[PDB]
Order: sequence, then structure tokens, then C-alpha cells
Amino acid sequence: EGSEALLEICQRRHFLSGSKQQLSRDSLLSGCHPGFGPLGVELRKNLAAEWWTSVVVFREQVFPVDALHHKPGPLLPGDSAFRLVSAETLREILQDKELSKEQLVAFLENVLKTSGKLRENLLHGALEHYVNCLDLVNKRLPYGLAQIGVCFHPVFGVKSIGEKTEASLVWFTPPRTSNQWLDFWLRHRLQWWRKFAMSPSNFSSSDCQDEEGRKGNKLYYNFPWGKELIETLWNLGDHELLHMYPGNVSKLHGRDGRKNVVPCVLSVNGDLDRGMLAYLYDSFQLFTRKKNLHRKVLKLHPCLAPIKVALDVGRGPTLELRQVCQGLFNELLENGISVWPGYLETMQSSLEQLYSKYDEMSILFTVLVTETTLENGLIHLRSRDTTMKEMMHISKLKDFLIKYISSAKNV
Amino acid sequence: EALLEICQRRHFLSGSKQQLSRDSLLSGCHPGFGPLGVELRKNLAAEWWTSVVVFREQVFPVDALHHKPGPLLPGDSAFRLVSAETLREILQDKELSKEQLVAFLENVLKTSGKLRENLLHGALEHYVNCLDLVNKRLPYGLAQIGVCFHPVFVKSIGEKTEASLVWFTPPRTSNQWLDFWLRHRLQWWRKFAMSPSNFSSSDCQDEEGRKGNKLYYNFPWGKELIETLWNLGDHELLHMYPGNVSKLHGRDGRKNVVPCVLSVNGDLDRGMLAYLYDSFQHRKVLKLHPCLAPIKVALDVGRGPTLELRQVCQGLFNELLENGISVWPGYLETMQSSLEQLYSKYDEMSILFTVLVTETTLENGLIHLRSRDTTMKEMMHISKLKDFLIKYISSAKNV
Amino acid sequence: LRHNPLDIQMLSRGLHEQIFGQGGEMPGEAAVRRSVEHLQKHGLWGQPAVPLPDVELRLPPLYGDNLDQHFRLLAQKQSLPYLEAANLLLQAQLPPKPPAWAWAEGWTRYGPEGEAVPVAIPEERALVFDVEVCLAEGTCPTLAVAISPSAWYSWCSQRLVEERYSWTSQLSPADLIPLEVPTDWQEQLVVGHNVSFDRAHIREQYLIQGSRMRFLDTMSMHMAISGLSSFQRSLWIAAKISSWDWLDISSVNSLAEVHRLYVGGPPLEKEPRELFVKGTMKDIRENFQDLMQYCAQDVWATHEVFQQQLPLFLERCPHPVTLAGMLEMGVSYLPVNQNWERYLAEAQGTYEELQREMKKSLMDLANDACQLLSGERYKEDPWLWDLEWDLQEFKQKKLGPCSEEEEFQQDVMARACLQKLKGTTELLPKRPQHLPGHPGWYRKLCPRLDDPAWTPGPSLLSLQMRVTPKLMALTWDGFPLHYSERHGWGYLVPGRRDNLVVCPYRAIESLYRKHCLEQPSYHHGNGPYNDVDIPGCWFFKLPHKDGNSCNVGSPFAKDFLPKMEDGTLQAGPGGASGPRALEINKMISFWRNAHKRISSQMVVWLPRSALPRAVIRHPDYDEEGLYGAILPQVVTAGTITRRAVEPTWLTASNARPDRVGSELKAMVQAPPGYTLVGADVDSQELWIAAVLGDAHFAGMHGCTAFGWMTLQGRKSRGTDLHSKTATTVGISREHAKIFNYGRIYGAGQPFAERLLMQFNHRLTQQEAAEKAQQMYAATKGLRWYRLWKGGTESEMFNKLESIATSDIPRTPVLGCCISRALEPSAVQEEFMTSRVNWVVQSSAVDYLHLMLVAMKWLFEEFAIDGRFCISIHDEVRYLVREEDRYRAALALQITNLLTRCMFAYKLGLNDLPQSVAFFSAVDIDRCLRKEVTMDCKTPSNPTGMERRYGIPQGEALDIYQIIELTKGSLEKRS
DNA sequence: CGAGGTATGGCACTGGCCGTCGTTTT
DNA sequence: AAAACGACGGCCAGTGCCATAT
Ligand SMILES: Nc1ccn([C@H]2C[C@H](O)[C@@H](COP(=O)(O)OP(=O)(O)OP(=O)(O)O)O2)c(=O)n1
Ligand SMILES: [Ca+2]
Repeated sequence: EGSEALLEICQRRHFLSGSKQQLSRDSLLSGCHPGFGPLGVELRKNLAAEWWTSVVVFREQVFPVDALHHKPGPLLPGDSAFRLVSAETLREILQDKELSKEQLVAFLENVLKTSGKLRENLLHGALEHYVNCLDLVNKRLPYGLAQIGVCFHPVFGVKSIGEKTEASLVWFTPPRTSNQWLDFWLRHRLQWWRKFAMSPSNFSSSDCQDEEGRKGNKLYYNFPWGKELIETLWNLGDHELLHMYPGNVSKLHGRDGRKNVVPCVLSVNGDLDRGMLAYLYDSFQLFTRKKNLHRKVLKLHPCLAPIKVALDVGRGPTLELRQVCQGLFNELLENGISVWPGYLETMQSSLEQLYSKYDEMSILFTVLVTETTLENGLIHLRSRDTTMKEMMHISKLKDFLIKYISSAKNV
Repeated sequence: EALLEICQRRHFLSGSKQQLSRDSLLSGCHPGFGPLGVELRKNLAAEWWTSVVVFREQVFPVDALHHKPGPLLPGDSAFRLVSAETLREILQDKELSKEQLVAFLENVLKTSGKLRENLLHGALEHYVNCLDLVNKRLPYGLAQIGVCFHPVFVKSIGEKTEASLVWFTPPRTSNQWLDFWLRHRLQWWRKFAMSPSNFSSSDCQDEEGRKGNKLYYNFPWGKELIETLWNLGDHELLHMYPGNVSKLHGRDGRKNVVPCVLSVNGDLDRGMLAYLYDSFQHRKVLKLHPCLAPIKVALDVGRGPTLELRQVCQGLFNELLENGISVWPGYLETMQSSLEQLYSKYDEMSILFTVLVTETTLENGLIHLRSRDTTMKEMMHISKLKDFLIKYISSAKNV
Repeated sequence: LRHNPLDIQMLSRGLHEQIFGQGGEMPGEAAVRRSVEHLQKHGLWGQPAVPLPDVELRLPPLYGDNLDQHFRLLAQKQSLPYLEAANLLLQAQLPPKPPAWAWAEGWTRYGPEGEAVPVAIPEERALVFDVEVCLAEGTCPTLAVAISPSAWYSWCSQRLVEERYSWTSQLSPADLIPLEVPTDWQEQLVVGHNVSFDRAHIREQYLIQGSRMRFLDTMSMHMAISGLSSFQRSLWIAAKISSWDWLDISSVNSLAEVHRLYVGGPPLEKEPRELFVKGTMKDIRENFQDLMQYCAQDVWATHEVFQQQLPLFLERCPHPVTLAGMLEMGVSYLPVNQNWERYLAEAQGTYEELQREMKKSLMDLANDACQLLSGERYKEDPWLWDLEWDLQEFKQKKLGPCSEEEEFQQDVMARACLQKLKGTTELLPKRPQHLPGHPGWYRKLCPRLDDPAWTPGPSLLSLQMRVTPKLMALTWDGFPLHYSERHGWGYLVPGRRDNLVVCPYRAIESLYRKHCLEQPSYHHGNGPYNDVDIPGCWFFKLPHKDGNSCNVGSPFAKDFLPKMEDGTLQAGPGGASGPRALEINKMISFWRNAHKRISSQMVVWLPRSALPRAVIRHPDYDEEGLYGAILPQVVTAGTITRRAVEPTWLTASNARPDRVGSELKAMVQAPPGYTLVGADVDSQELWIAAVLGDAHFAGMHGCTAFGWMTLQGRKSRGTDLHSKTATTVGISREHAKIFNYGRIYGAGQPFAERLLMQFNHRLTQQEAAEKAQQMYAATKGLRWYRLWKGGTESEMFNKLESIATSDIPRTPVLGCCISRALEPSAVQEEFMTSRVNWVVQSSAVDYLHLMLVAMKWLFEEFAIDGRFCISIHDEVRYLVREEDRYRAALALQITNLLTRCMFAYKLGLNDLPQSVAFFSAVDIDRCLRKEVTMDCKTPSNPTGMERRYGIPQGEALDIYQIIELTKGSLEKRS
């Protein structure tokens, strides 16, 4: 199909990792793949930063939270989830005649009630820290907790565990505004997903119900093989809060205007791994003139592209060009622009091949310094979007890029 | 101690007072940090990343999974996952019970996985594939920051977030590359420390004869290991890829050689606590370095018409946020408590400056500004404020 | 009685006797025989119809001896004080301007000898008032000047004198001009030029409780006396089509031109720098004296204009009803709450979001286009080949190494090396060059770097740009689009081998041949305009809904949406790209056009202290909300017909499922404890024309076939004349309204058939033309009889023509005279269609005046606690107290009845058919909307008014339900 | 001899006139 | 060293087409 090329490119430029076999669709979706390469790590970091900026930075009632990766203590029986135990204790238990006849079959109950499990959702820690975070805003009822972290899920040795990077937000609100807040957050999250998308129509939403009859909204990305869930919204209500803090319900309330009412919980959970995959597929864009301009390139958003600038050297006196490129690279890093130091790479390919390599890596701009840059302050610039060359004075370069990215947010 | 009370009162540490303790924090089995602790740890990680990875062409990020499947070495100290699906099948048939259940323990090693003890193994696994990123230019590094699980003596589980750098270098200059790093890392800790003396370095010897260095911070109870550097040679690389060593070669001096591996591992939680103690050195104020303080400025309102002052404060809030300055919106309470108590609260939170918008700001734009360190009040034009703040940051970075 | 000689149900015995007397002369034998013959000729005779239920009511006393005298007395009672004040103004004697203007804030009165004294407010019965506002500072009024008999007044804004860093961005009643007297006498009159704008800046006008103060506009009186049509306005200017005697007696609405026309004298100088539009507050502060002097000059000019105008207006509209109608029409009022602000946000963001999806989709294409520059490949593109593929030149003047510790120098040595090289400003011009490398067409779409609103990429591109269709590779029936300078947009059909930077005709022929695989010209349409030189192709104009004369300005016009659905118009990328772009365009067109006006609406928020007690105690009251008002800036008479004119509220669209921001009118929400009660006149102008024809022909209702047909049928059964036409032709009822009214006012058969083909997609040219021909022949037959004579509506056309051809045309009902610039002596046979339509349109204006007078009289009669909310031509809406709302429901109905009888009285008919006796249904609601049932779903608010805002359904009640809820009474407690 | 009418306003484009500033003549 | 002599944007007004209402 047409999706083989995308995976091949992601493997060549180190977006993904591992062998071709390990990178099947099932492994990617489940989360049991080997992992991502450095470019994938940077892309995920950029996406996480954008999510944090859109969800946490510009709101007065949002705070971070950190939930551990395991659930210790007693658990309900029969869940059949993995358990945490140290190999140092795998022999001393049975040593010296500890009911060594048939009770070791009932030891499974011990396995059920002697070890914890791996964190499966970020919601539990947020519910635990609800009470602690209530003290920040003098119990002002509308307030949220946001987190990003890895979670473990069983997948069907015959079964394994898949790891998924997920971003979770829990919003405590007045019960009366629960549905309005649900609609508001649905619209806002859908807008955020569409913002970076080249084709924001491929993202879609749907309504959903279940046994409890609680309203829900779900967000899907249209991969070439079909719609895949990327984010969900649940209007849980207050059952979980009561169950975690039963009996003395009076402590659970918060201020809604002049009233003091029990909060309603709205939960949103997006998958950052699926988000990165969806954005890669969108960027690759899996019309007579379009077919005639089949350039392989990932049009990742400027706010999301792992690498911004590529810097190299032109033919001439190597020492002076190297010194000026060192200065330029240090300045670009100092202002806060990631740079690919191509000036340190040996010459083995022409300009066209280098441009192709940088396009596959999705680098916004290519900066070139030559003898003319010592003769005068002008350097060559090339833009990924247009492939058009330009001349620019070095002194202003730091500003221009800072403007470009800064304006990419508000296009 | 008073420091832990302040940390608990200002949402640096989570969990009930019954839970927080020195041993739990050191081991990593504590409930977790609060939002302020999370922000401080994020700032520390960002500073470390900028110092180590940003300004070097030969350092790259790496992603290592939190667990490793498949057969594993038996009889050791490390967390393992008990079979999950098997819990659904044994409850309908017994295999004769009795003394063949010992083999069940062996069956654990047949299927059970293991969590992540360190980032070194993941980096080593990546090494062969990632060497292609530098055209086999032997001297290069891989950096990562991640959580690791450690048994604590039923065994408890402690989680420690750590930053790891694996440096592959030619054997000849490796011993010189070690000391180099031993300097920079040691300098890095000193960069943000009000008392850089309390950070120290020591030389250590390995039973195999390989030397290394350990970085310690002097907490009031004693010197604690915050970071460690080990020179390991080619032992791990050979062990992980037994057989044909050809693929482990790298081009140094225009010839093939098997690199030596140096491991640098620093505990970011221990570093967090070390900086908390350092910055806490006749009032309870946490003088966290401006580059590390989670909250820069606090915004509030004076006595007067609420709507106008709230609009002005919201405009200033957006202006400060857009420039990368973290702001705590204290103007939603309208000074329901005394001003000195507010100053003390913000000092405990380690906020650099407190800005008070008053009715006179509508007339002329003058605003009251108080500093965390000098503690001297000033009148400034609001339009200036932003730029001034930025400078006060950048200057601190340079000096 | 009960039935007329033509078996048409009439007003019941009780109401008919209460309205008409027995003195009416029964029509003679000849008239009835002519009516019967006419009805038999058309097949309308011998068809009984079920009568509607009778209505029994006892109306309030009607003064005088008949309807006309009663209406005259009511209008005189309403309008006496304002006329007294105007007459007081006419005799005003004032000294010259003060030597120097005062600087204090507030109101200052200037006495003789130039002395200035502070006063709280002008203490006058009448004034000439003008306000100047600093636009850059928002909407808070800056200064003002007023003149009264024997006094000058100057008003200075507090923001003008004081210096503050910031001011409140939400308007309050505390920062507006105080221009009303607390509880000589009452009913002050305010005069000025464009008086609605001045009214908008009065603190007391926004109070929910009504005020006596009324306003007269010199512009409205100019329109009534010597107004000019839009065409006449355009032709009068540029005079610096075959008759020109009207120019010397008419002028445009600008104050200087009106002053010159009415008093002549030395011209009026302008302020050269336009500081109130361009300058800042400091400019006003420094140039205070000149600005105040110019304001005084304008006020004096307006005073002279009013003095010379009033007698002519009194002469040309002698009927007292017109003056009171204008006075009551000049006091529009709209309520709103905090939701309005949310609406402003909700639309704008939504707009942006859609505009982000659209531009993005275009921008990417632009980014992909630049590659065609390589190898000159653009020469092969059948769309972008004709663009500027320029290339401007940049312009100039004239090993195993070890680690190190010495890198501290390597750092600085590098940094300094850079710091030197950045000093090379020798060869760079002071004025930065603009993207020379990029092609010119791409450069045009990129904002300049120095622009404060700069964004990356070609962010300036939009659908309306002539390049956007080129980028999208739009196609029409397999033919690419093209733009001819003379003939607008069209498409290129390849194959012109007689030569009919050059066109790539091969790249078009190949594309069309490929397209044909999925199904001297050989195609039919607007025809080949050979003057457009494009070798290898013919150019065909895109069909326009208004005929071949017009040129298409954009393929993305809403009317082209069905063609996308059918697939005639396609996009090169395929899929939903083209349809999605057109859907976005249709969704956002209204907001794109009207957001500047809507967001800039002057909204004043009333503090809790000044709000009515009935709201502060209502159960549905909402604390922490906002309760403000908007006063529409209505020109009382901005047209020849004397209709009201305003930029915003006479153009606001009705709520629609897809149109973004269409819920504008829905945001006009009554405060808790208040309701909106209103109604629309059913088939107003059609009935007016029918009754005019009936009165002309035989003085009997229904004597003409058109009058017979208009009365029959019911709206609810879909059997009214509009619905009958809609079902006969197969379109919506609104399209039927347009189809009928076009023909009524002289629309040709080509217009009718083109309109039919626009809506009924089943029809072709043949069927539509045949339908139009038959309908026109039936409605009005031949126009000649000696080698309009026949047809159902012939008498109506003849009557309208006769009224228009009169040497001094007057309204048949109230007798208002047409503007001097259109009397036959001054225009002969020019502007004939406008003059003919003026009869009916001014009749509708008189209907509106009569309805307003009747509503005011009924509210005053029984101390009803309601007020006039707004009027849109025939639509009327009133804000009422909820407890009294039901009473209002009857007050409207009776008014309609009166307005129906009075109209007939002046026509010589002494009866009114039962069919048009009452409204179809009076609407009671919490917000303004076309119908109560609609919840107003929109992309701006998909959940509708019921969930997001909580507004429930309204209710429409006919006469019988109103009577039941009122028992026929109108007293406070029955 | 035959026309729909009355209003409002938006953006896109084009022609012309004017103020910088950097080549060219004194 | 003074100052013509031009190109090259800014800016405004005028025209055309489209979108709303009744
Ligand atoms: N396209 C239009 C719409 C309206 N009008 C004029 C004449 C109409 O009589 C008047 C009012 O039209 P409505 O929309 O109020 O229509 P009616 O009053 O005729 O119909 P209804 O029974 O729906 O009120 O506006 C017009 O000339 N052309
Ligand atoms: Ca109507």
C-alpha cells in the first residue's frame, strides 16, 4: 500500500526504531513496539509542549500532577493483572515446608492480594490528588488537573503489555454546568487537534453512551485503514469521588457561586503515541500537477517539527567559514532554535541530495554560509515550504526565525 | 524539619504528614511531588538538557522502554511481572499439586518480564543502530531522562527519575574524556547553587580495576550520592553482542576500534531535594535560583473598582504569559488577607517578584513591585515591567 | 352586514355598525352588473366558500364622525407639543458665536458678551444639537455643541480634559451626554443632521422606561421634500438621463449641500485635518478652539436648514398622521444581555476557525505551486501560466582529537568574529527589499515584514482573490476557468485551431480528453466572445442568475452551490475540497460582510441600581448577568418612499442552520419579567394594490378579479394567493412573494422566467418561459385596444399609473406629496418605475404610521406598561410587561382592523371583508425571531437557544385565543 | 416602447499623486 | 560638497461584484 513508504521514511530518518517486522500496524497501535528514534522523541516532546501550552499555560485554574506508575496495596480479586515482585524473594518463600502440599494452588489468591499492579490510567492519581489540589483555589469549584505519562495495558507467551504515552485532564465543575463544560471541552480539544493538522477534516467526533447512561464524546483520526480513537470525553459525575471518599461526603463539596455543591468530574484522555502517528500520516499526505510534484517530505507544523534549521559551509577557506559557522550555531542555540550542524559533515553528496535529506527530516530552513559571507554579511537561505532560495544579512537572521515560529502559532 | 513543613504547606510534596519521611524521599517510594515540585523538577530537567545535549553535536536523545521481555537471568534482586493471563486458567484444573510447584518458580523465569533498573541497558541496546547517526564517528553520546524502579527492603518499589548519559569514546582518550565530564557536571551543579562548596566530587575504584567518580551533595545529615560516573570499558558491549565484534567497530584515527563506554547517571529527585535544602539556607524564604524557580512573579489587585483592576490584571497576565514568564494569578482573591501574609506566602513559594496593581495604575500606570531577594519596594511603569523582568532573568543566566 | 352583493363575507353586524354607518350608498345596478360580468369572465363566479367564524367585540370610543376624523384627532393629540416646540424654534433669535470656547468638562452655557457659566443640562424645550467623537478612543463621545433660542451650549467630555492611563472599555450611562429634564413642560424636541447618531450618545435614552423626548432629522425632511433616489444621488454628483430641470431644486444628504440648497450663502468650510477620524486625543486637546468653532458652524448651518425646511414639509405632507408616525418611528430600542458579548466571541472564533481551515487549504496549494518555476514548468500549467514568474535581483550599492579546556577562548573568538561581520551595513539599502527571490504573484500574497500584522506564508490569499480559483484548478463541465477583463469569469473550451507567455492550449485539450473518459463551437452557453484572444480555445461566460448582461466576479458565489452538488463545477484535487470551500464561503459570507458593524455596535450596560423593580424581583432574574441596550441608528426617512434606513438592523439576517452568526436577532432578549409581542402585516402591498384597483373600478370590495382572489384562501391551509402561486409554479412561498412583487412593479417576462429557472431546478427554458407567458397574460392582458385593457389586475395598473402621472402625485390615503425632484413637470417621463413603485411603497409607509399611531393610542388609553421596541417596514415588535402581554395581543389586532378600515375609507368603500380583518397570529416570545418554534441552530451555537441560553418556545395566538384570554376587555383587571 | 423597487455595507482591484534615497551630473 | 533625477512604495479615491434585509 501507500503506507509502506511512510514507515520506511520514518525508519530511515530515525523517527521510529527497530526492524521492519517489529513495526507492524498492530504493534504500533497496541504500544508493544520497540520505541522511537531521536527524531520521534523530539516530535513527541514538541507535541507534548504544544498540548501543555494549549491546556495548562493559559489557564488560571490548571495545575500539574504526577501519578506513580504502579498501584500498591490490596486489589479486588479476579482482575488477572500482572503483579510486581522481586526475584530476590522467589526462593525464600517456599523454603522449609510452608504448606507445600496443595495450598500452593490457593497461592494465586496470595498472588492477587500480596502485590500491586502497573498504573493503567492517569485518572486514579488525579482523583487521589483532588482533595490536595482543592486547597489551592480556596475550593473554587471549577478547576483542573493535567498530566502526561506512560500507562500499561494488557494485550492479546500469549499476552504482553503495551506502553502508551497519554495526556489526561480532569476538570471538576458545578454539576449543573457539566454538559455545557463537556461541549466546551469537546469543541476546544477538537479545535486543538485541527490546529496543527494539514487536513483538519480527517479528525472527527462522535457521541457515545454505555451501560450507566452517561453522555460521552469520542474523537477519531481517519487513518488510511479507518477511524481510530485518539481521545475520549466522559462525564463521570460523582460516583468515583464518593467511592474513594465514602461516608464523610461533606468534605467533597466546593464553591459554585454562593452555593456549596458536590463537584462533577469531566475526564479527557488523549493518546500521544497515536497523536504522533496521526500527525505523521497527515504530514505525509497519503490532481495532475500534484502528481507531477511528488516530493517526499513531511510537512510537520513549524511548532511540531523536531528540527528547525540546517547549517553548513560553502567552498572556500575552511577555517574562517568554520569559525563563523561556529558563532552562528552557538547564537542560534542560545536564542532557542534547534539546529542540525551539517557544517561538520563530510562532503559525499550534491546539493539536491542534501535538500532531499533535510526535507525527509522535515527541517524548516536551510542556512548556507560561503566566501561571500566573509566578503559581506549575506548568507543563503532556503525554505521547506517553497524550495525557493533567498539572500539575507546574517545580523538579522536570529530575529527572522524568532518571528517566523512566533507567528506560526497565530497563522 | 521546617523545610519539609514548608514543602508540604506549599504543595511541593504530596501525601499526608504521616507519609513524608527522609527515607521515603531518598529511596523513591514517596507518594509524589506536588505541582510546585513538578514545576521545579521540570525546570531542573530543562536546565540539564540545555547544558548537556543542546550545545553538543555528538549528544542525542534516546527512548528506552520501562520493561524488558523474554528469558532473563535467574536468582537476583529486581522486580519481575507475575504471569497475568495464567491467573484465569489455573482456577479450573489442578496439576496434581505438591512438590512440583517448585518448578513454578522456574516457570516464572520462562515467561516473566522485568522492569527498568537503569537507562544504561536501553542505551547499550540502541548503540549499534544509533551509531549510524554519526557515520561511525566513534566519540559520541546518548542522553535520556526517565523513571526507574528499585527494590527497597515484602519488598517495596521505589521510583526514581534520573538523567543518564552514555558516552562512547576511543580507549586512548577515554580516561581524558572522563575527567572532562567530571568537571562539567561538577560545574553544572555549582552553577545554580548559592553555596557551590557543598557539592563535592570523589574518586572511586571498581573491583575490576576501572576507576570512576562520584558526585555528592552535603545534606545536613551527611553527604549523599547525587550523580555517578563510571568508566566501564568494552565489557558490557561485548556481553550484549557476543560473537562477531565487527559490528561494534568505530572509526577513530581513521581506523576501526571497539569503543570504551562511560556512564553518567544523576538522580533528579535527589538533585531536587539538594536544591531545596541549598536554597533554604531571619524569615522562611526559599531563594531558588531564578532559572529554577517554578513561579517567577505573582499578580494581585488593590482596593478599588474590581472590574477595572481585574481587566488590567488579566491583560498583564496574558502579556507576561506570552513572553514565557510563569505567573500565579493572585488577583482572584482581592486581598482577602493581609498583605504581609501574602508576601510571606509568595516568599515560601519562591516567587521572584510580587506586583500589585492599584487604582492609581488607571490614572498613571504606576505599579508597586517587590523583590524576593533584596525585598525593597519600587514604583515602576507597567509597560516597562515585562522587559525588565526578562532582563532580570537573562542577566542571572549570564552572571 | 354579513355578505355583500358578490357573496363575499364582510365584517360582522356589530363591528361593522361600530365602524361604518348606514349612510353608505348601495352601488347601482350598472356597477353590480359590471362586477358580475367581470367575475363570470374569469370563472370566479358561482363558487361558495366556507365563512370564517364571526367576532363580537365592543371597541373603545372613536372620536369624530368617521375613521378619518378619529385618526386626525389622535395624530394631532400626539404631535401637538412637538410642533409647538418646532414653531418656537422657527422664531429663535441668537447672538453670534462666543469669543472663546470654555475648557471645563460638562455643560457650559454662553450668555451675551461671551460670558460662560456652568450648567447641569440645557434647560430648553427644543435644541439643535451636534456631537463629535474621537474614533481612535473608541465610542465615548468627545465634545458637543447645542443652540437654543437665545443661548449657546458647549459640552466637554470628562475624558477630554483629564489625563488617565486607561478608561473603562465597557460603556456606562455615567459617561454619556445628559440631555433630558427630570420629572419647560414636557416632550422636548431635538433637531439635527443624522439625529440618530446624536441620540445614541444620550444617557437617558437607554432607560427601559420610555421617555417623552422625540427627534426630528433634517436629513429625513430633506428626503421627504427634495430627496433623491440612489440613482439620482449618483447622477447629481458627477454633474460637475435626458432631463435636468430637477437638479437645481435637489441635493445630496450631506449637510453642506443641503445648506447651500436651502439658504445658499457662503459655503461651509471643513476641518482640513479630520482630527476626529485621524488624530489622537492630543490633537483634539491642542486644536480645541478650531474644532469647537467648526462644530458651532455645523450646528448653525443645521439650524438654518431646519428653519427653511419645516414649512415645506408641513405643506407637502398636510396629514397630521405622518408627523406623529415619524416621531414614533424615531425611537427604536433593543434590549440585550451578557450573552451578546459571548455571541460576539462565539461567532468570531468560529469565523476564524473556518477561515483558518479555508486559508490553510489554499495556502498549502500556493506553497506547492512555487515548484512549477523550476524548468519553467509553469508554462505547461493550464491555469497559472499567465501569472508573473519574475525573478528580481538582490540589490547592492556601488583523527581522535581530545577534549580541551581552552575552548573558553574558542567561544569568544567565535562570538567576536560574528560581532564584527554583523557590522557590514555598507552595501545594504536603508529600505529593506521585499522577497525578491519569490515570484511576484507569490510575493503579493505575503504581508510585508515591517507590517505589524505579519504572518508566515501567503496568509493574504482568500477566495475572492482572482488567483484562488486558478490555484484550486476549478473546472466547469470539464473546462478550466479563466478571467477576461471585460467579461468577468468564464471557462475555456479547447479546440479553436484558428489561433482563436502564451496559452498552453495543449495542456487544456489533454485535460479535457482525459475528463471525457469518465462519461464554430460544439458547446452551448453564454457564447464565444472572440474579442478575448486565447489561441486554441473559446471563452464562455459563467451563467449568471441575473442574465447575460452581468459578469461573474467569483465562482464561489452561493448560487453556484447546487452546481457543485450536481458535479458540473469541480475541483482538481477532487473529493470534498471544492464543495467544502463553497460551504465555508456560504457559512461565513454574512459575517465577513457585517462583522465590522455588528462588533462595533454601541452597547451600554445598565447598572443594577437603575434597572426596573419588576426585574430585580422576578423569579427568573439572574444576578451577575449583564442587562444593556442598543439604540438603532435609524434614519427616520432615508428613501423617497420615506422608509426608515439603518446600516445594521434593517439588514440583519434571520437565524439559519448553517449561516454563522445568523442568530443576531435572536440575541435581542427581553429582561426577566418582560416579553416581546408583535406581528407582521399579511400580504400588505398585494392587498393595498388590490383594494386600490377595486376602489378604482366599481367602489366595491372584490369587484376586480385580483381583489376577489386576494381575499379568498387561508394562510394555514396553504390556500392564500402567495401559496397558490407557489404551488402552481412549485417553489417556496418566499420565492412566490418575490415572483409576484417583481411582476407587480413592472418586471419583464424575461426576469420572471429567469427567476423561475433559478428556484425550480426541474424546469427548463421552454417550460419556464411558457409559464411566465401564461401567468403574465392572465394577470394583465394586452395594453392596447385601438389597433392596460384586459386582465385581472389591469385596473390596479391603470390606477397606479394615473396616480403617478398626476402633476402633483399624492398618497391616496394620507395625501403626502412626492418629492419635488420627481414631479412630472421636473422629470417628464424619467424615473418612471421608481415613481410608480413610490405610490405603493409610500402607502405602506402610511400603513406603518397608522399602525404606530393606533398602538400608541391604545397603550395610552388603558395605561398599558409597554413600549415600541422596533419596526422593520411592516414587522412590528413591542417590549411589554409580561402580566399585561395578553392585553397587548388584542391592542395589535384591533389596530390592524382599524388600519384595514381606514385604508378603505379614503378609497370610497364603506365595508371591510372579514378575510383581512385580523392578523394571522400575534407572536409572543422572549427573543426576536421569524417564528417561535425555531431553536436557531447554527455553527456559532449548535445547541440552539433552548440549551445554551435557556430561552424556551414562544407562542402565536390568533384573534379568538386572544379574546378568550382577554374576554374582549383591555382594562387592568378586566 | 419597456424596465422589479428601496436601502445598507463588505472586499478586490486599479489609476494617479506624493515623499524617500541612492545614482548621476555639476 | 551641492543638488538634479529619477525609481519605488504609501496612500487615497473611484469602480465593480457580491451579500443581506424588506
Ligand atoms: N423581495 C422582496 C421582499 C419584500 N418586498 C416588499 C413588498 C412586500 O409587500 C413587503 C413586505 O414583505 P413580507 O416579507 O413582509 O411579505 P408579505 O407582507 O407580502 O407576506 P407575509 O404574509 O409573509 O407577511 O416588502 C419586495 O418588494 N421584494
Ligand atoms: Ca409581511
